[PDB]
Amino acid sequence: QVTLKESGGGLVKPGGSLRLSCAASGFTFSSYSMNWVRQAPGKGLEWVSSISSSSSYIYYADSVKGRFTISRDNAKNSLYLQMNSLRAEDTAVYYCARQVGATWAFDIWGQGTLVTVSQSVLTQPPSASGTPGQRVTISCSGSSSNIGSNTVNWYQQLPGTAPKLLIYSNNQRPSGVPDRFSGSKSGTSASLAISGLQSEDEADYYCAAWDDSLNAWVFGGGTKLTVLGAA
Amino acid sequence: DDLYRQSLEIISRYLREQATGSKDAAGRRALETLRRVGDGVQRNHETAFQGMLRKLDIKNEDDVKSLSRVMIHVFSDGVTNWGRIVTLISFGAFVAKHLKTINQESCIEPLAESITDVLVRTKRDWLVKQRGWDGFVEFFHV
Ligand SMILES: Cc1nn(C)c(C)c1-c1cccc2c(CCCO[C@@H]3CCCc4ccccc43)c(C(=O)O)[nH]c12
Repeated sequence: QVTLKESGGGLVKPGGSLRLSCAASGFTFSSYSMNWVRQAPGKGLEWVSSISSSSSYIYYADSVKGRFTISRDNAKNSLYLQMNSLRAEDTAVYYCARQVGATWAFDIWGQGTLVTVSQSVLTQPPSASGTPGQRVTISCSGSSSNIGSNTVNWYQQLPGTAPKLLIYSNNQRPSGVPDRFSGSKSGTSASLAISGLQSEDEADYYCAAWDDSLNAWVFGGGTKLTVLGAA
Repeated sequence: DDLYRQSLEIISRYLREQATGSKDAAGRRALETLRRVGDGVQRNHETAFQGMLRKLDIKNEDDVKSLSRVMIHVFSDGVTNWGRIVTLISFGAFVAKHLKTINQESCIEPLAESITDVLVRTKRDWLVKQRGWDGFVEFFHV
């Protein structure tokens, strides 16, 4: 039972302060990089921050620099997000996610916690559709410093669920992912293939890669995939 | 220069205990991984290691100072990765063991300095992008 569980979310006034916690169970926490990822209501995934195992390497997205502070206590298996000078734009569900040392894929995700305060670098088509049995393709476009220098990861998000690792290292499937799913990378672009649609494939799909110029994780804007004419 | 000092401390400590045979935060975690993977690489590549050792013909201190030439020449040849970096430090330990048998133990500390120098000078940017020694630990985690 390898799990991650977020705490701390709630209603806060603009300019307020709020502290988030993430409890890790079932693994050697001191040997993994940890990340925060947020999702505004009805919107796409947005990387927030990351911390290495010994706290030596820390990174933040441009939209939180100076107001948000990431920290970790390996003796309590806990990851924290200290949020000062909170803005209306910070309203989102915040996810805790584990990163694999050999691949940089986010293999374990928590259930999320709602923080209520009261343009992405990788482009994807906003929609895709098909019929059962059909082969459908979803594209992901980046540039020299991200996809052109690093591997691509794909994430599936079923309605009303947290994201899950679908593809890692361009075309590698983790245990539990059907072989209907495959990936490819060419230059500064990448693609996700579903060879033979099934009704449980109706979901949202996001790509992601590390950016060497921004020193940040860049996610795609997402693709809503609809399964038409079944019974 | 924290990165040069940190790398030297890890490489020197491991080379010392590989020759003596007696063990002694982020550095603590890196040595544990290095012992596990390093001693693994040494066994899997003994045929290649002994062949390189006999080709080098290290008998004194002068030979140890000339090793920096071959080091830069073969380490810089292709594309780097964590595995090649581990082979550099594992063969460095395999030479330090030979230096103990031929009564040249005084040449273990300068060899460790030469290894650290090549690593940091040629690959500093690669090491920084890969999260240095935190990254090294996370990569080999089992
Ligand atoms: C040949 C060869 N064929 N195969 C299949 C393998 C595994 C080897 C091999 C043998 C020995 C070393 C290496 C390395 C490391 C490169 C640096 O080594 C130098 C050269 C000598 C002086 C010296 C003294 C102390 C420490 C390092 C060194 C590599 C690699 O970069 O992948 N490969 C090596």
